[PDB]
Formats: sequence, structure tokens, C-alpha cells
Amino acid sequence: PFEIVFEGAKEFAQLIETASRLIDEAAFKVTEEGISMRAMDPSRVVLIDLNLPASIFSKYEVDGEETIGVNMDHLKKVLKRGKAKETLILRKGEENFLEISLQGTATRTFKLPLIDVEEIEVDLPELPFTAKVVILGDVIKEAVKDASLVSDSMKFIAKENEFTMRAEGETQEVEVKLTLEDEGLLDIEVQEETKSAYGISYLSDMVKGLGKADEVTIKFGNEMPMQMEYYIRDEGRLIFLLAPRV
Amino acid sequence: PFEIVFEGAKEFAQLIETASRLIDEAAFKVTEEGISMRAMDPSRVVLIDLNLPASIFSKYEVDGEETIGVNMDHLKKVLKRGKAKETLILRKGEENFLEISLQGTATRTFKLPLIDVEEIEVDLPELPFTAKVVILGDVIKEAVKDASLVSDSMKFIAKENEFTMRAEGETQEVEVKLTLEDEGLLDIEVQEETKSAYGISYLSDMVKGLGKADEVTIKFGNEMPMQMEYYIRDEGRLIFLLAPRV
Amino acid sequence: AKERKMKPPVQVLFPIGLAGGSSRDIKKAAEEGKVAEVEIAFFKCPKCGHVGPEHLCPNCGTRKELLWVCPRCNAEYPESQAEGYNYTCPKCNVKLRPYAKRKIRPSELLNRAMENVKVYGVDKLKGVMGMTSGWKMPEPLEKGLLRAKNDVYVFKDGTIRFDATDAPITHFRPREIGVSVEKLRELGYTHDFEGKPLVSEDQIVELKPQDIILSKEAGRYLLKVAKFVDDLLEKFYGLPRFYNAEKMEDLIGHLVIGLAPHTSAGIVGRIIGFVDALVGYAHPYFHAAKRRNCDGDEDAVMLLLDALLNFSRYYLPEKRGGKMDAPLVITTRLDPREVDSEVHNMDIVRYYPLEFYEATYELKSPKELVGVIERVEDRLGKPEMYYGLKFTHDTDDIALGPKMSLYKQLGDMEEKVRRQLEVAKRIRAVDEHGVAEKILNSHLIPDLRGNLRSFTRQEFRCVKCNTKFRRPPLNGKCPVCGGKIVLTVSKGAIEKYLGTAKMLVTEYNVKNYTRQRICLTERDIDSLFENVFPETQLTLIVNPNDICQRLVMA
Amino acid sequence: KYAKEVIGGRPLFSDPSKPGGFRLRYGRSRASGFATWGINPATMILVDEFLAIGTQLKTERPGKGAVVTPVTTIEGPIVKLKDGSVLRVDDYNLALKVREDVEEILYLGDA
Amino acid sequence: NYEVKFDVRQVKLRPPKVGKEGEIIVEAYASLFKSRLSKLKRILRENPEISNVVDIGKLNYVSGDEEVTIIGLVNSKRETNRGLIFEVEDKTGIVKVFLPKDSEDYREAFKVLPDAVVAFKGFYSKKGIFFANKFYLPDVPLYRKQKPPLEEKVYAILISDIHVGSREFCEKAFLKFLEWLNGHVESKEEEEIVSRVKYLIIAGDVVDGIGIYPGQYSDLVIPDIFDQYEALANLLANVPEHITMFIGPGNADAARPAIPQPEFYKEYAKPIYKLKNAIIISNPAVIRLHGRDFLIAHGRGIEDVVSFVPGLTHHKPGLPMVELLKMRHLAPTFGGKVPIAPDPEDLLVIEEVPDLVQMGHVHVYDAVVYRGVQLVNSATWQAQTEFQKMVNIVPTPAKVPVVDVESARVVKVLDFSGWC
Amino acid sequence: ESLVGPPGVAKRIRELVKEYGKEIAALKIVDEIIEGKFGDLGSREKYAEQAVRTALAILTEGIVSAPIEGIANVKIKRNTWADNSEYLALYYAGPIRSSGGTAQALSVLVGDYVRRKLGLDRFKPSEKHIERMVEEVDLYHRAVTRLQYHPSPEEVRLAMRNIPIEITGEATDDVEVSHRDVPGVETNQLRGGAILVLAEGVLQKAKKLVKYIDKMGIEGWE
DNA sequence: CGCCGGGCCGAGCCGTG
DNA sequence: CACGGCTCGGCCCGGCG
Ligand SMILES: [Fe+3]
Ligand SMILES: [Zn+2]
Ligand SMILES: [Zn+2]
Ligand SMILES: [Zn+2]
Ligand SMILES: [Zn+2]
Repeated sequence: PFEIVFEGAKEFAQLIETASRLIDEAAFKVTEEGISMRAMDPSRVVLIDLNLPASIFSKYEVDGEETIGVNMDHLKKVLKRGKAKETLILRKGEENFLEISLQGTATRTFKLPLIDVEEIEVDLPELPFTAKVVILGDVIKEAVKDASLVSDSMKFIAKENEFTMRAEGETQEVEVKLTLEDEGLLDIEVQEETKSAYGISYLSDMVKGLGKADEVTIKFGNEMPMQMEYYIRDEGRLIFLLAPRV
Repeated sequence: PFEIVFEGAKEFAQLIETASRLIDEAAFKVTEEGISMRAMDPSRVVLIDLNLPASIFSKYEVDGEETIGVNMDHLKKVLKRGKAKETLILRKGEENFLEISLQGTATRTFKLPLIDVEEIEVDLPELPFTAKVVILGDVIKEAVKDASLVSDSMKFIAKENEFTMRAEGETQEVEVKLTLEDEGLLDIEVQEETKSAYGISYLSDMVKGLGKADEVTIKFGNEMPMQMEYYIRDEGRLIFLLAPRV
Repeated sequence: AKERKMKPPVQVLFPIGLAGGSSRDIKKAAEEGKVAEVEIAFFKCPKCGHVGPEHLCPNCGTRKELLWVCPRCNAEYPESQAEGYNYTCPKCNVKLRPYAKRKIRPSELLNRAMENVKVYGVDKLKGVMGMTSGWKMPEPLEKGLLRAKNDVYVFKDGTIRFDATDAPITHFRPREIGVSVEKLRELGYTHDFEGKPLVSEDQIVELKPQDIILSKEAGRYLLKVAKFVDDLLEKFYGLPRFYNAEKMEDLIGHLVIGLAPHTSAGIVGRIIGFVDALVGYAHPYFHAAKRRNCDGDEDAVMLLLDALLNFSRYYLPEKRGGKMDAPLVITTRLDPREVDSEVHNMDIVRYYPLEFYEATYELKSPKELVGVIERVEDRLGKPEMYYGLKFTHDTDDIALGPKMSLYKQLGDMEEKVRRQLEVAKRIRAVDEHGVAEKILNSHLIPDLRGNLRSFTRQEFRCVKCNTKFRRPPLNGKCPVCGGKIVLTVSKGAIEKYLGTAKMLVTEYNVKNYTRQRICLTERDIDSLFENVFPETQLTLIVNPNDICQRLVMA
Repeated sequence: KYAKEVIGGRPLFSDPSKPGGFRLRYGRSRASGFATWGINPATMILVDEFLAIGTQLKTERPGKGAVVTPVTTIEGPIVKLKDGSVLRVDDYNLALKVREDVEEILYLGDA
Repeated sequence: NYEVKFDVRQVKLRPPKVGKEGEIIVEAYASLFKSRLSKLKRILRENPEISNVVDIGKLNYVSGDEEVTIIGLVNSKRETNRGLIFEVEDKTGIVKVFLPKDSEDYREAFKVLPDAVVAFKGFYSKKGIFFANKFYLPDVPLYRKQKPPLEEKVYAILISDIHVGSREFCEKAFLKFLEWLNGHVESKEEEEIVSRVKYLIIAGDVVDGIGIYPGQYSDLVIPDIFDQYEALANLLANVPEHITMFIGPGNADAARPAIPQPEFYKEYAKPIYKLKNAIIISNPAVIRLHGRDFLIAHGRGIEDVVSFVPGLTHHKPGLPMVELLKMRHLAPTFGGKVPIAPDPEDLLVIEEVPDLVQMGHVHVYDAVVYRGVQLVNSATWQAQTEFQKMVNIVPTPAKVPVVDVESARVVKVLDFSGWC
Repeated sequence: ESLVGPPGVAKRIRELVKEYGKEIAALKIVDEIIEGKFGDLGSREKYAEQAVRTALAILTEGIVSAPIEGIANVKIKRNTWADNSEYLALYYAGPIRSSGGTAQALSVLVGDYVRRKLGLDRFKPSEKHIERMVEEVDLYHRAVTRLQYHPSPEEVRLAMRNIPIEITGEATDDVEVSHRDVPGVETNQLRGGAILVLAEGVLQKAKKLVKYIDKMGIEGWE
């Protein structure tokens, strides 16, 4: 029996879309600290970790702690119906429904039957990540879209003070180098030579929904999963975990 | 073993698209004078004549003269990935690859395996062209899009100080008249009565990619091919040659 | 209770060739102004000399004589002339064809159609890729326009059919079918089955032989057929309207020809009401004389005046008389003698006699007591075949109950089997946990294995050069086409049931033979492609207790 | 015979001649009789609405291919609710009321 | 002195990527026939009699009077009243060839299997047909060098189609085989043979498998694939350790569902890998024993040769083997009853002319030399299956070919069917 | 009368069924057919056609399409392998399966009766006829469509020796056979029409068939 | 606000089971 | 006899503009 009030519903709908393009259902671990999400793709190739501290909400009213079970598709269509500045509200009382209130010029109320979600909890804390880089959003977004031309597996190469991406197919070749000197490369933390490869499809699901004013974190080691991260209103950030190939 | 530097990659990609929508492969006669293109559709109905004087390039470095053979489709996807102001570079050394460098906010390098092109050279100099007209781009673009409604063959009629277009189908009739008095008709050079007909499809492939600030030249005679022309950065202009019908 | 739509939906019998595109939509070919090359028949206005594939003249409006063609000399002869020549050329020893591969201007024709019937707002007008009838005489376009305008589909003879699973009845309570007792007094139904005078809407009346209670589907479609037949009477033939149907309950009393598949003699019937289910009821003499088995068979139901106005043998395909056929003749009077056999065994007793119930216990074969219980063979010849039947058990409603099977609202095989075998845990009787799987599990094994065996022996085929080379051309190009060859039985097919079949094995006690067969077929699917789809994407959470690996660890 | 083939999605309702399947009642309702069966609509609902008014369930005793058609007077299923109570469910509307708590269908009831 | 010369694990293949998965496959078969055409083409062009080779697409540039040779894949094979009408296809294009009834190799062209690589010498009519006079199959060297004799006689033995676990398995006869190798023999001659046999080979179906055909379950004495291979291990374990065994899968083993077959699935076939004195080889495989070239196949395609060649009947299975040796390819049919797995590079092609050919899988014993080649079909150990009855099959169980290494020849056809 | 004629035949058939029933009136009408009471048909094979069609029509009560969709043709052939004597050859088609075995089986009976009325001879197949036919049985049952009753080969040769008329027609599937190019069988493919009429017909319903023989007293079927 | 490149869906369209 | 996968146009966009 809670209520929640979040402003800028279009943003929240965007991020919920982001989580949506990989999994179809998911549960929301609502605690008085904040709203939490954590789930994995069907393929067991990517891990979506959503963290929402209550501070971000214009109002945050939780009485206890409970897990919501919702159809990410239905919620995605619903939240997608919100716009730029209309206010989002999330209410839940006794009954087994979630009430979404979009109030901008007017109030609109939706109800979503909650669905049971068999939870498979796999918490994966910090791991041996050789290199760690921060980079503007549109840099990586452009890059992935480029590797979409020539292949389906994008290879990452992290060298001392230099970050380079690449991909090769039958004939064509794609390369994207950039270093700290370059503008888009905000930071590089080189411990040593790192190299990996990742499913360009999964990356495309990842980086869609990124403007130029989007900073992204990338930790990873030689032939091991990437962990990507980026903040949301500077408090609650999302983190993906992508297993490499080969 | 050359290198070339052209600014406004999006424009160049646009024109390369223009050439692209008619032919699938083509060779680039690069000379120290400039980059040249010349080819004909599969149907032998249209002739694309590209002329690029070296002056247009912010840097032009050719050592000798050679013919490039490239997949217009692959190059079209590549160049299409450039944007408004990012800088274009074209490099070629010993190996049988073309290196495209898109450097705006960052540098991105692509490589394209060159392909042999069986050259069928047909140079067609000035021919008996009864009428010759200059006209704004969007005028003809609108006009062709209009003739797309009623028929598949657009008829052109050039009379003294008056240019009129038209097309007729089963019951619908489309007419577009305009003269020197009208704003969009920059010039008319009437030698005598001219009339022709042309494939509206081919024209649609032609005029796509034309803003209002686009001047177009049209020379042609009674039942004979049109020659269209328009300049590109005021130095290197493109010229199409369309055979009439009936 | 669907409609009867041809496989490519049709709305007019007029050959168009490729000129309409994929769905052979004639109106595209019209507005696109293309020109067609299709075998057709032309008629010639004797008065004026006009020529065209229509029946009446544009110039003067008289009937136009058929034009015959020599396939050698391409000679054209009006009908009476080719009648003299016995339809064989004078300077060619060949039979005169009625048709010829010709040049059709869909534009001016369709324009003449809209001019004739005064209808313009057709979204599309799906035609026929090619006349298959012998004459290859095309239907007039006007009728196609009227079909499209009302959105009713056509079948190969020119009649509009409506499949419905048929079930029997013999007595009905007018509550059930939604009919006023006065109306039933207008159809003839005087007295209910015990002879008492019909006064109330809860007395069981006896269905007379040729009445049928249609499903409201059939109402909702045959209504459209009624508006069609009106607009065809008026706009095209210039006659008074005939049905004036506005709700479905206007049809009550209008005859429908019930027709089977596989036969060519339909039975005239009368409509007397509607129910809600998807099954068109009828007196079993009807369903028998239509040759049905009523062991689930499905039947066609067209309206009378439609089949009259729109049928002609000339449209009948020439060679493949298939599973459906057309009302070559219609019966107008049941006689249960020459109906069928399977009717002749019905039990028409009001209550089974005591002697029977005691007579079962020693398992007497049925014919040892046929003389006791009345039947239909025990009333043939007499007039009281039609007069009075009976029935042991009342229902409350003929329609009460879930009116659409849960089978059709189930999309994915993955959970199809989860419902199908969701049930069998519920019942005592089925004992899934070992045999609903293994029977069904055996079926899963066979399809996957068959596909796997076949895959390595398949054929190839292009979208445009249907010609599929029993081998890949090294180039990957195609004849006529400069295109690519698609794979016939795609790898998405081989892997289509591994999820389910693996599910069943991990859940339900199934004989080890089939389990090892399935895990083994998993390994075969992988090692069949260990050199085209290499193992690339590692996964981070390994072994969620898969039965294959955890089996092998034993 | 009927259990020979089981297409996916086609439920099996009772093993051959097994007590708990369609208890048999000679008779011929208004609808049934030519070649169809009758059946208590309750048993059409408690099987999660697979059966309808006309779904050809393949039989075994009287002959392959019986259509189904409602007959409300015969006796429908006996079920076991989730809370352990045993309920006789003869009529339709009661079946709609308790379809959700059906923990076990002991007896499919009449045919 | 053995050597596992050719092995399909020994070579590595790489898929050439071009969202749709099917496009990658189609390409993969294309590459398959590609490497076929290159390999067999090269082999034909190692022929002295074959000169003036030309692209088929360039047959317009050659005169109607110049004698040219073409090497191509036989698309189709249509016989008529005046000879044969082929549609050969090389990497450039397609051409229709004709061979008159009265050419020397006309019988050869009669017995060739479709989808092979053949060579024609002849003259291309400008009408659109290549009138050939001489037929060419990759075939075999007619004059081959003898080999240096060995230090002394040493033998190897042929067997195949063990079909363990099937109740048809003639276990007793096999048991007296195992005694037979162990010196418990009845003549001094056989004791000298056994004294010097160092090599044993087994060419497929070493367990009757699972789900191999409808109703296999009725026949399985051991309906557990694990137990099939395991019990097989318990049989073969009793082999004297001073012999080496080579074993290759068939279409019944726990191996690939097409050909070629890299190896047994380790997960299922672990028990036989554990054998100390055995060496697990692929299908096909080739083993050089003292410089001797042993081609070993399980030979699915013999069913093809007899399937398409009326005039080759069973009980004489040396003939089909002669066919497959003559086309230098182990199953050049496609889409029939032999499955060819989409790899890039055809590994089936008989690259080097070997010394001896072992096959099985039809269980009809036979041996025949062709141009210095010892074709041999190590028949079986399975009595006739009911399933084999329904398809008109007649086994010759418990017939063991005995081979000397030196002359590369079969020497003694044991028969043990009396113990079954 | 309106399905398959001839003209006026209904008036007679109503009377003859009024006296004798269905089965008997069938054969009586057959007689008046061959006796020309309804006019001249022309050649002998046209009288065969008419009488066979009207016969089978009256027998199935005209509610099916066997008399039209099924029986492809009717011909008069000669035992050119055996003695060159005449016999009657029935050409079915696949859609005959639609009208079930019984109507199929009755097609045999009329085929036997008509040729007798036309003074024709029994059929006398050679062993290549017979074995090709049984081959058609095994292949057609094996791959094309499972017969309702699959008869043994000996039963098949039994019928093959004991049906005085030929059960044949145009081949229905692209399935080549082994006893190729038998005298008179102008195709080497499976004839599903002849096959089904063979197996699911006289075989699958021989009981009811001899019931009609008994009701008609037609000799040659013991 | 328009366009245009992608997305999502309804349609064949096939195949095979 | 009947299912799913696969590819194809037709609307339905979100982002560039
Ligand atoms: Fe074998
Ligand atoms: Zn006229
Ligand atoms: Zn002529
Ligand atoms: Zn093609
Ligand atoms: Zn084998």
C-alpha cells in the first residue's frame, strides 16, 4: 500500500523501455530505501541492474517493502503514453493492481494486474576488470551503429591511454579509435591490455536511448563480460553486464 | 596512392546517393585535375555524368591518375553514416582498399575493398537541343511528384517564353505551366516548339535530393533525350541524360 | 463457422494475371493503368461491331456472340459460324478454342463497371490470377464491385458459401432460438410435440424436416449476402429488392441451400431462427440427405436467390473436381428412404424400455434387441416418418455453454502443451505423468528427427525463379533472376520444438529411452552445425539444471 | 485407437475405459442422437473451456468421431476444491463460480 | 609402424560470415560444392591424356574444330536413343554435353553418379551443345610404384557393423572371434596368422544406437545408448594388447547426423575412448600402416550407387565400391539417402589414391581389386533384422577379412556364422 | 435424370423402384438403356457409358459425385496378351475416395453387369498386370495415403484373378512402378483410383457387396 | 511543423510436419 | 491432413530536421 510521485514521466518511460528491450517480465523490489530492479535476459547473456534511490522522486511513500510483478510490455506501452513533462504517479493499495496516474493537463488513471514473477536472484558484485573507461553517449552509440554495418560481433581494445573499437566482416573493416586527448573520451583507466568481443545486437539494445549529454562507464577485462553503467538524474544509475563471445 | 579531404560529408553523401539510385556499381576516374564519374543505368535509359574539379576539396592530393572500382551500395551506406559537418577523407595506398575517414567529434576509419568494373565508355557531347531552361529545384520536384499521381510518363512542352509540364492517365489530368514572369522560372531559351515524354520513375530518381535553393538546367528537343544539370558547390556539377519514350 | 474464402481471397471471377501484383488486386492494375495478357473470351456486338470481354454491347446494348479462335491461324469466328465449322478451323485442322491469351485494359473496363452500377468507393477488388474454367469466360465486373462494396467473398462457381460444423436437433424450445410464438405460428408450427396447442415460448416444438437454426455467425454473414443480392437485383439487373434484410432476424423464412463437400446435390432448407454457438443445427434427415456423417463434418450454406443469380457451370473448373463441389441440382423434398443409411438407426423412443436396461447386463449385442426399441427403419414407407419423433433427455438451452474452444486462443506451442498437459494433472482419468507426455512426447520426437534427417537432403528455391535447384549454385545467383536462393526447410524449423520437448523431459517421468533420445537429439542439432554457427556467445550463468548435461553427469 | 495420436494442443480427457472418464448414459437428447454426444456444460467449463459446442472429441466405444452438444439434465463433474472440500458441480453457473479453485476433477461426469 | 594419415579433426574449417541465418548456410553448401569442384578438377588436371582444358563459359571463344577438355559437376544425366545428354556445370557456367552410344567410355558415362566431377574431351557445337568423344573420371593411376617389402609378414583384420545391443547381434560368433585372435585357433596356419596380426579396424555402427528407425525399440537388447557403448567396451577390452585398434562411427553411432563425422560424442562414447590399445578415428579416415594407405569409410553412399545404377545388384558389393573408387569421392550423390553435412570444404573426396578400401554398412561381404586397389566390404556381425527383412536385406554375418600389410591384400576370408 | 441422364429416365426409374426397389430397378434401367428405349447412343462404348453412369447414379441415390467426379472413363479392350477377347475397362479418379468404399464397390458390380449385357468377355490379366497391381497396393498404402483396409497381397491377386472387369484409370501420383509398360496400362505410375476401388471397395466392403449380389442375383461372385 | 529510416504488424507464401 | 517459420508490403512511428 504505497504511493510514488515522479516528475518527467517521459524520461522514466525511456529508461523502462531500455530495460524493456532485453527482458519481457520483471519484478520491482520496492523498499523504503528506493525502487530496485534486477533481472537477466532469456539468453543468460546480459544482466540488467536497475537502482532507484527514493531521493529522485518528487514524492516517495512506501510503507514496508514489497515486490511488484508486472508485464514489462504492458507497462512499456502505458508509460510510453506519457509525455515530456506530465507527472507520473504509482499507487498500490490492498487489491492486486497497480494504479498509474498521468497528470499533466489532466489526470488519467490506468490499472495493471500484477503478475507473479519467479525470481532467479544472481547478484554479481565487483569482478576483475582490467580496464575502465568513461565516454560520451553518442560516441558509443555511433560506434555500435557503425559496427552494425560490417559484422555482428564488436571487438573492444583498451590500451594505455587509448580506447579503440573495431569490427571486421567478410570484406569491410570498421575501426574507431579515440584517447584522452580526443573530446569524447572523458576518462581512461588503463591497468593493462584489455580485449574482448560482444554481440552487436545486445549492444544495440543497450545504447539506444542515449543523447550526446550522456556519460557511460565501461569496466571489463581480457575475454570476460563488460559492465556498462550510466546515471539517471545523477542518483539512480543503470548497469548492464554483457558476457563476451568465443 | 592518394589522399583527399572534403568538407561537409553529408552533402557529398547526398550526391553520391543521387548517383546511387540509378546504378549499382561504378568506377571513379581520379585524375590530378579532379574526381570524375560517368556511367549508365542497366536499362540504357539514363546517363549519369559526375564532374568534380579538385578545387572543391579542402585538400586534394593525387599522385598520378587511377580508376577506383567501388560498390555504390556499400559506399552509399558508408557515406550515409556521415553527418552535417564532420570531415570526409579518402585515402588509398598500395593495398587494394579505400580508406574513408570521417572525423568530426572523433575519427572513424572504414575500409572498402575495391572492385573491378568493366568500363563501357560512351561519351556523348553536345547534341541538337531545341529548348534550354533553368528552373528552381523544388518546382520540378513538386511537378514530378504531381505527375506521379496520374501517370507514369511525364510530358514536357517548351514554347516561346513559356515552359509547361503535363501528364494524363485514364481520367485525371495534370498540368503545370510557368513562364519567365513566374518566380520559379529563372530562364527560358526558346529556339522553337519542343515536346517530349519521359519515364516519371526515372525523373523521380533524378530530382530527389533538391531543395528550393537548387537551380537546374534542362536542354532537349522534339522527341529526344533530356539533359539535366545542376552545380555542386558552384564548381562541379552533375548531368543526367534521359532518353524519351515513344 | 467461418466464411469460405479461397486461399487467395477472391471477390470477382475475372482473370488478371500478374497485372495486379501479389494479391491480384484488380483496382491497383486499374489505377496503375497497366495492361494485361490473360486468356479470356471476347464477344462481338453484331449490331455495332464492338469487341470486349463483356456480355452486352456498349454501343447498342444487345447480347454479344461468343468469339472462337484457332490456336494456329488465330482465326476469329462468331458462334454460329464456328457452329458450322464444328469448332475446327477451315484452313487448320485444329479445334477452335473459345478463348485466347489477350490484352486487357483493366482501366477502361473497371471504369465501365463503376459507370454501370454506380459504385466507386471500393478499397480493392481482388481478382483471379487466371481463369481455370474450361471456357475461361469471366464474370462481369459489376458483380465483383458489389461483392467488394458489401465485403462478401466468392467461391469457384460464383456462389457465396459459409462452412459450419453441423449438429442435429429434432425439438426446440422457442426461447432458445429467439423467435416470437406468433412468428412460429406464421411458419406453420401449430402445436408442440405432445399435440397441445402452441401458446407459450417454453413448449418443446417439433422441428419440421427442412428447417435449420443457423448460428449467429451465419446470420451476421448471410445478412451481408442479403444486402448483396438486393444491390445486385436493383443496381445491376434493375429489379425490385428481395430480402430487405436489416437485422439478421429479417432472414427468417428465406431458403438456404445446404450443400456438402464432395457432393453435387444440395438440399433446399428454410431458416427458422438463430442460436449463439458456432454450429448450424438441422433435422437429421437434412444432415443425412446432404450425405453427412455428423461425426464432426463441416458443410456449406448458401442463400437460395444468390446461388440462382450467381451460379453458372461455365465457371466450374475443368479438371480437378476436388473435395468441394457445386449445387449441380437441388432437392426440394426430403424422403428419408433415399436419404442415407446412418439415419435409419436413430432411437426415437420417448424412454428406453425396462426390458432393455435389464437387457444390457449380459452384454447382448445390439441387434439382439432391435425389435424392442423403435427406430427410423421401423417407420419408412408410412407417412409417419415426419410426423412424430421423440427424445429421452431435455436440455435447457441448445446453446448454453462455452461458445468458442480454448484451443484457438492459444498461440505458442511452448505453452500450448502447457495447457494441453496442464489439464491432465487435474483429472483422475488421464494420468499424464508418464503418458500424456510420452504419447505427445513421442510426437515431438518424430517431427524434430524427421526434419533433421531431411535437412541434409533438401532443395533450394528463389522467390522469383520458383525453380529450385536440387543443389546450391556456387554463385548463389538465379535464372531470369539475378537474385539469391532461399533455403527450403530453414534451421529455425529444426529447432522449433526443442524448448517444449526438453521441458517435458525435465518435468515428467518419461521412459529413459525417449529421454536419451531427446538429449541425444540436442547434441545432434549442435554438432550438425559446429562449423557454420560456431560457438561464439558465452553465457554468464551456466547450467540452470538442464536435463541433458545433468543426465550425462550420471 | 483414439489415444494413438496426440497432436499438440489436443487434450486427452480420459484413458480408455478408465473409471473417472465420461460416465455413460444411454439416451438421446433433443440435440444429440444422429452421431453426436451430449454433455453437461459443467464438464465443458471445468476442462478449462477446451470443449465447446461442437468440438469433435474422438471417442472410443460407440464409434470414432463424436461431436459434443450441451445437455443440462445429465450430471456433470465432481471436483475437489483447493481447500479439500469435494463438490458436485452439476450446473453451468456454479461451474463458472468455482472454476478457479478446482484442485482436481475426480469425475468428468455424464455423456 | 602405424600412422593416422587423414582425419577430419586434423583439418580445420572456418565459416565465412556475409540478420538471417539461412543466408549464411546456403553460402555454406555453396562453399562445399566449391571445394569439391576445385579438388576433383585439380585431380583431373593431373591427367596426361587430359589437355586443352577450358572454362565452360568461354566455349564461345573456342572454335568448333579445336579439341578441348572441360571439367565440371554433372548436374543431370539423361540417356536417350543416341547416347547420353549431360548438363555439366563448372564454376563459370552451364553446358549440355552429349556422348554418342559408340564412344569407348560410354559405359563409364552410363555408370557415373550425378553431382560428380567429370572431364570431357570433345568439340563444342555452336548450336549450344558440347559433342564429346572421350569421357574422363578422376579415377586412379594405372601404373603405380610397388612398395618396398616389409621386414616380415604382419597382418591386420577387417570388421564393421558390430551393431552392439541389438538382439540381432550374433554375440557368440563374435566371442569366438575374440577367442580366435587370442591364439585359441584350430590350425597351425591360423596360428602363424594370429602370431603376426598387429592391427584391427572397425568401420562404423559399433552400437545399434537409439531411434535409428521406427520400432528400433523392439529390437534393443540394451535400450540405453550409454550401455550400448559400455558393453561394447567390455567386448573389445578382451583384445590382446599387442594389437592396435582403429574405430570409426557410422550412421548409428553417437556421432554427427550427417557426413563427414568428426568423432564419437565424448559424452556418450567415453567408455571406448578409455581403451588403452584402441585409436579412435574419423569417418572417413586414412591410415598409413608401414607406408600402406588404408581408406576407411562406413560408406553410406553405396546405397546411392546401387540406388541409381540398375545393373549393380546386392551380394556383389564389390561393384559399387569400384564406382566410388572410380569417382574418387565417397558420396557424390546429394539429396538421396546419404546426408551431407553443410561444411565449407568437402572432406569426403578421395584425395590420394590409397592402397586399400574398407567399407561396410550393407553387411554383404565382398572383395575386389581394381587397378591395384583392394576394395573390401567388412560385412557385419548382425543377423538379419526384421526391419532388414521388410526392406529385402540379407546379411552375411560373422565373415572376417584377413589382410597382410605388405601386398596390401586380403588373404583369408574367415567365416564364423556357424556360431550364430 | 438431371445429373447424368439420359432424358426421361426418371419417370421409368420411379416405376421400377415402385415395383422392385432400388437395387433391382437399377438393373432393369440398365436393360432398357442397352435396349435403346431412350434412343440411340451410338457406339457400344457410349451405351456402356450411359448405362454405367445411370446405374451407379441410381445405386448411390445420386447424392455423391462418383458417377461424375470419380469414374473417369469406360472403354472396351482386348486380352491381347491372353486371347485378344474383349473386356470392359473402368477409369476411376482420386475423388472416388470421397464417395467411400461402398459406392466404389458398386461401381465394380455395374462394370461386371454392363459388359455381360454387352456380350463382352471377362477380363484375364497376366501376372505382370497382377504383380504391378499388388505393387501399387504396397506403394500407395506405404507412401501416398493409408488405406482404410490394407489387404494382403494374396487377397489382392485373388481379386485380380476374380474381377472380370478391369479396375484402372489415369495414374494419380508421380510414383513409378516396377512392372513397367504392361500391355494396355498406358502409364507406369501409381493409379490411386484403381487402387482405392480395389482395396477399400470390393475388399473393404465385400460383405455388403455380396448383399447386393444376393439382392440382384448376379452370378460370378461366389 | 515535414521526411525518412526503422518498427511493427498483417499477408502471402512457402515449406515442410 | 494442419502447424510454424520466413519473407513482403503497409501503416506507424521517433528522430533529424
Ligand atoms: Fe551395418
Ligand atoms: Zn452495338
Ligand atoms: Zn486455323
Ligand atoms: Zn531467382
Ligand atoms: Zn551404419
